[PDB]
Amino acid sequence: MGRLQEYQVIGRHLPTEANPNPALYRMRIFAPNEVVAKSRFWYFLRGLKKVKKATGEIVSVNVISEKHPLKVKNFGIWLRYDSRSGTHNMYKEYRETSRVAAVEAMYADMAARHRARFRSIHILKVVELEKTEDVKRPYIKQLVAKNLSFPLPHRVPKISTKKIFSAKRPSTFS
Amino acid sequence: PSEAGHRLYVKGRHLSYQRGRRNTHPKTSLIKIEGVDDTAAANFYLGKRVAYVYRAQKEVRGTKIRVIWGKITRPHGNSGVVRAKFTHPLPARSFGASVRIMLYPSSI
Amino acid sequence: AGTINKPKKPTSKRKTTRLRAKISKRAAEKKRKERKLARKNPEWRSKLKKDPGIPNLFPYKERLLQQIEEERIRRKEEL
Amino acid sequence: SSFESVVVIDGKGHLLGRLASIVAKQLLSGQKIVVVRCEALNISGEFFRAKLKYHAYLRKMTRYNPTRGGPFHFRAPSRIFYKAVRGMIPHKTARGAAALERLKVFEGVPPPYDKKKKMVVPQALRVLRLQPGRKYCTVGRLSHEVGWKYQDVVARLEERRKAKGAAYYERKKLAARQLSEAKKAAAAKVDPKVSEALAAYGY
Amino acid sequence: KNLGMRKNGQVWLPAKKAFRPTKGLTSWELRVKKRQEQAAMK
Amino acid sequence: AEINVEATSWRRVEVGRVLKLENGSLAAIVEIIDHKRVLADGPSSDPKLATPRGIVPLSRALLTPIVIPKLPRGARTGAVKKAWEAYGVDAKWKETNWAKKQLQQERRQSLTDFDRFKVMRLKKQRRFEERKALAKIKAAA
Amino acid sequence: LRSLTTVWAEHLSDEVKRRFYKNWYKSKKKAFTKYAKKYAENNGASITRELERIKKYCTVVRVLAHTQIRKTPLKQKKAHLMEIQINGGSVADKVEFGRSLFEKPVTIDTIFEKDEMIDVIAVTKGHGFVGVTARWGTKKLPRKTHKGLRKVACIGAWHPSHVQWTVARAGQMGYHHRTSVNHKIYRIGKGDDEAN
Amino acid sequence: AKSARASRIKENHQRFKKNIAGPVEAARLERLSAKLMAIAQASGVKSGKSIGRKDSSIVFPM
Amino acid sequence: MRYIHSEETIPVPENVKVSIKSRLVTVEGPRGKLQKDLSHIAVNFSVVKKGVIGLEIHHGSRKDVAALRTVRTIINNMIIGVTKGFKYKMRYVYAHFPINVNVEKNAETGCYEVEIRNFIGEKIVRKVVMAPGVEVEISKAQKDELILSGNSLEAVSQSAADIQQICKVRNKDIRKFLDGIYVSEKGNIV
RNA sequence: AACGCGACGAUACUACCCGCACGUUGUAGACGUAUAAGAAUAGGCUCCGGCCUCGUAUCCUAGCAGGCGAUUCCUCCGCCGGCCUCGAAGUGGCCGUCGGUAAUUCGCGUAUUGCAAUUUAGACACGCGCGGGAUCAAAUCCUUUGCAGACGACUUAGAUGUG
RNA sequence: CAUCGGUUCUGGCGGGGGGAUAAAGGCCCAGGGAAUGUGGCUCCUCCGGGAGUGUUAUAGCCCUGGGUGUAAUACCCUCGC
Repeated sequence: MGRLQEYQVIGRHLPTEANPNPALYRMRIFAPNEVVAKSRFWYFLRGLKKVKKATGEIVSVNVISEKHPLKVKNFGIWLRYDSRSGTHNMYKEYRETSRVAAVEAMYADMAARHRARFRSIHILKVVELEKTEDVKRPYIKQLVAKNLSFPLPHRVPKISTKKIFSAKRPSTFS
Repeated sequence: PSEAGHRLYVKGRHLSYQRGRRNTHPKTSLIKIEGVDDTAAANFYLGKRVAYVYRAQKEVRGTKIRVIWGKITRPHGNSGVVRAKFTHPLPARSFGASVRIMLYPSSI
Repeated sequence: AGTINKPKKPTSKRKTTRLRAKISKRAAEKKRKERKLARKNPEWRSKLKKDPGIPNLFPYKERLLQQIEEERIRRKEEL
Repeated sequence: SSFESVVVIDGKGHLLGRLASIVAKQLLSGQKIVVVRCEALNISGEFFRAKLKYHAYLRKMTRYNPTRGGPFHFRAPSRIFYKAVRGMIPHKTARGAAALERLKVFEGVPPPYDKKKKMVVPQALRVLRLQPGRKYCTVGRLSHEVGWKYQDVVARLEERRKAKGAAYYERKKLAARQLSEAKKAAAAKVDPKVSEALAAYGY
Repeated sequence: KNLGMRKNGQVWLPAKKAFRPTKGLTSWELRVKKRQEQAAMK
Repeated sequence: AEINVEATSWRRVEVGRVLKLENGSLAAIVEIIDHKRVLADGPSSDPKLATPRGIVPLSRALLTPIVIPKLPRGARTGAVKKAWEAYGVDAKWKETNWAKKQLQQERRQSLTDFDRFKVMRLKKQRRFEERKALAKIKAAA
Repeated sequence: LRSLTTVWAEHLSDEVKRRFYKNWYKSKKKAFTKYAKKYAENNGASITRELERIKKYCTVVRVLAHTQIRKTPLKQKKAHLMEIQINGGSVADKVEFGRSLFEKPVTIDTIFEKDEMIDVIAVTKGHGFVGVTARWGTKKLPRKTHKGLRKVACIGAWHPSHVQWTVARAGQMGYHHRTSVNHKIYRIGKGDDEAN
Repeated sequence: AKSARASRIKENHQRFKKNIAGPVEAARLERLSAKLMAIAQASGVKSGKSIGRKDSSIVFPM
Repeated sequence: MRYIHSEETIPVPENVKVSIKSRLVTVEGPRGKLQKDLSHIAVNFSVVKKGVIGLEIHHGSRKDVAALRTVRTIINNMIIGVTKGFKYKMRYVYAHFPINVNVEKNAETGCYEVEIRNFIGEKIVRKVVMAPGVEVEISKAQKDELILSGNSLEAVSQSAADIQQICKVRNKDIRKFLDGIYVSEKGNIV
């Protein structure tokens, strides 16, 4: 949902006399910016560890860039999403060049196929599939096939929308 | 003899006044310049004078032909339509009539 | 049926203001009534909801189970 | 974008509503439009959906007097396209009536439009717009089923016009052949300095 | 020639194959190894 | 058994196929992402034809007749450059009709007013020669 | 259908020339006088050209024929003229047939036959302005009904707030165009037969 | 009762038209056409054999 | 899901000539020539091997992949029709009124015609005009049997269906009244 | 369809047609207001060699708003006439005469509209003029009829006759 | 029309800073590894190509660490013309 970045967000409870060195909690958050990333961090921490924003503090926010954005990768995403029935598990696969791009493709996919909005989706795991045999979905298995090559039938040519009238009937063969 | 034309202007069409859904504002007109289809192309014609040339009934000072002058002020939308301000607002009956966009004041 | 050759009177999708206002009022009243019924609901509810778990088609589920086992072993050793 | 004296549009293979939208915008901008072969216009979706829509149209009639005021149901394909165009023009104003006066619609290609250049609109072309596998119908077929009387007459006249066009195209091929031979023969007789000057300029 | 009877009587119909559009994506041996791994995980 | 099939022969997106982008630059398909996107690299030394390695959507590209033979899938820029220079992609692209059309378009858009006047006059002289040739041909038959 | 051209005969009688006039007695009777000169000019080249145009372009051919009203006891002298379609054959056959039939009399027994069933087209007997009882056959209201009894009691009891086109109203009765079919011919009697 | 527009009634009428009334009307037509035929028989530009031209609009005025 | 490539194959016998142009299929064999327009179905035809026709669909849905099976069966049925032909044997049975079947060939149209008389004593004469290319004969090996033969399986079977449907008992108990003409055998001529 | 259309007959005048002579005459709007294959789009085009994203094309386009005279050229344009041809609401082709015509080169002229001010310039229609050619018509009231009719309207007759 | 002032829209250009002192990437260095296995080898063919073996060979790829390097570029912020 948006031009997303992945952030390492590290936060903690504020130190007290009883706990002078509180534990540090780290999360990987997909968010459009740092404000949204910190808000999502405190939302998840309130849901999990009962640490509130008023009693806590942000120690670090860093951008986690993709190591090889020019390498084609297969990604598995384990997510849970909320519908009127309740919370449902889902494992899906995406063929992308980065974890962030896979997550955006996942958000668009969930919105298109199940009407799941951003606030009803919990991303639990994003993994890069190390081997071709780790690919489970047929729509990625057909793409990782050996000697893959296809034509593009019925290509509508790009004609300028400001050129209303054409003197020749266009072709759909290139 | 010469078989060429004598046109030194660009053709345009008067489309509409500046308007919303209902309220129209005759003090600004919308002009479609021929062959201009984006804001980058429309930026060339900013400040150019534009004449609406029409015909009256009586001959006044040697002519039956009257002119309303104006200038192109800013682009409009994304499709190369421009906004124009004339000395008097253009007649409402001239929606779809032709106007002449001169090449002066030239910055080339 | 003979719908194509002899269609019947059309069903209008043009809403009336009276029906729109009535439906909005009824939806709001139903929301308030459902909130009151949820407040007075005597049906049993669990303190902790049932978890779906890890999907079987996730290819590293066994490694995740291994990581959970080592984490709980380390927690039991520390505690 | 270009201004013409009159744009002749070939209606064959065009989607009705999209062509009508584009034509109505051109008419209100002040461009004269002549649409020919309105019987070869296309409507997306199945033929029975278009037939059902026209019969639902045929239902409507002024109850107390059918000779006045009522929806008068025109069955010719050019008049179906004209109804589509008129719905997108403020036709009860003087400006809208003046914009409607700049439009002509015909079945077939009546003369002298058979010897004029006919344009197409890519934004309304069925082969460029519709997904492969979707159903579509023909306005001429719909017209014939709802009572247009001149499907066969237009077909015979179109056959005659296409035969005459075939003879014209044979003459055009001969002329193109002769022009190519003329350019090849004259390429030796032009000054070479003229030839590289034109080649470097791009001609 | 054909030795068996077709139930609907259209004896000219060819011996059809199963409709498996996803055929050929995964080999048999890889699926066997995945079967063993899935059983161990379960 | 004689079978005569007259159908289409499309060009195929494949590893080694050279694409022409909208700005005129060239690239070679290194890996297929899906049916709408590829990964492509243009290692050409000509700056007008060069393309950085990256994702190319197929709706913004055109399939050229050039295919680099035996280009490995996933090959990095050095190997792609070596195969590109060994095959001579630039010379074959220059020989294609698409590049001649682009060169003609560039030459026509570069013309000044004096250039347009000279084009008019030289075209009239050449056209006089072709008119004489056409009259001679039409008189013969 | 579109009439492309028509060709007239060289000589037209005065009874059919009266059809083109309202005041024939005051007229100079000049109708078709310049048309008759086309048969003498250039050996009828314009007549031949129009006949060839009909032959090569037209799909329907009709003759123009008029009654000889002077042989009837009617006081009317202006004759009735109409188009009669030639059916059968090719278009050239139709043109040659009609041109051969120019200026000739055609009797009824060369068109119709005894025992043939035909259609009769005419305008009905006029009745003038007639109320609903005789114009539409509605039921009379009871005796001494207020505001009249040869009427429809309720011309509208229901929506729309209008009179509908299907309600019986007083107006013109008769003098209508009617096409009646399936009329058997019992005899075609000849005028010169003293025992017809 | 079967309507006048019934398909079976139309087919029966078509068979009657083809097999019974048709020959009778054809013979009557032959006789009448013979009688009326008996009554009936009883440069290209300069001659009219070439069909030259005779001695609101579909286009915009231009 | 969209499938990148799907393919079917049709073997062609050595005495069969197949010509495909713009999805119009012409099949020629010893028994004649058949034609079929398949332009309503998106398919790429090719020659993958000698005597083998390849059919493929690119980037199609499951329905588009499945339609190639129907195309394959249609072309195979045309090949079988031009090699061996198709034959439907029909039997007409009755209780009391013998059904009279007369078969003629119309010289003006080239089509066969079947006339059925005395169907349960009815005075009407039933007439079925056969599809072109369908030959009808009265059998001599068996009793009360018609034989329909041709190259087009659709034409032969539709002609047999028309014969079966024209002899329909109405307003009677069909447990009791068993008269009719029924398709009794389907097969190849050769 | 009384604001849809066609064919035909006769058309007196200030009516009609032709030539030019122009409009304080008009028109939802000239300014190169240039350009005919058909058909398919999971296929087409071809000169048969090949070619197809693409009209970002082709044609045309120089001279006092375009002069005068050469040099030079046989190319392009136009009006008439002849023969054909074109009916979906009818117009093109060939040939011939005549007139114009930078494909090349040159001389004489342009000023002064004063530093821009529509470049008054096209087409159709209408009107007033001459100078010619062509043509001598109808309708209505009125009287009458009853196939008609509230009144209008309608069917008829009224010029020498079968009145 | 030129030169200005006020407000505003819009186009281009030269610098600076930050982050993993961007992440990549090219070219070198040193290790490790695999397949949608390159060459080679073996076996089948419709002679078109398949199947197997095995780690760079007559293609290449992936992972880690180092050098060029304070590399470039993207993004964000910013000083001006």
